[PDB]
Amino acid sequence: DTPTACCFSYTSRQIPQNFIAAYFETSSQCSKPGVIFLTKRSRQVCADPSEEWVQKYVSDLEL
Amino acid sequence: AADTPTACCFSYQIPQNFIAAYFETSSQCSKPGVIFLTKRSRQVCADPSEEWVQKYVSDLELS
Repeated sequence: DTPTACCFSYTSRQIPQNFIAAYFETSSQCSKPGVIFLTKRSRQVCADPSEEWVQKYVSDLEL
Repeated sequence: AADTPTACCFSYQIPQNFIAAYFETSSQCSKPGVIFLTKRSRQVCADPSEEWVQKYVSDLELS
């Protein structure tokens, strides 16, 4: 029964895409929808999943 | 690091010898929470309502 990550604030500047290593979407248990980007420096950053660059970034990570 | 994900607990006694540190979960969350980080660096959700939890935090803080 470990913790579960969630978001409450979203970054507001598009992050240069090349800094970004991976992503995951936050569990639906969270009071809000969330995308957590993991930078290539093991930093974790919340982003607004309803935002365009955010889903662009997510899509590329896969395709 | 800004706008990081915040950890919430959605599920909830540990031998006191595995305890290495504790963390209270953000008020933004939906359930109150204490997270104990064990020496094996594994994270465990616990009820701040249970008495051993509050006892542990005291043992930690007061030492």
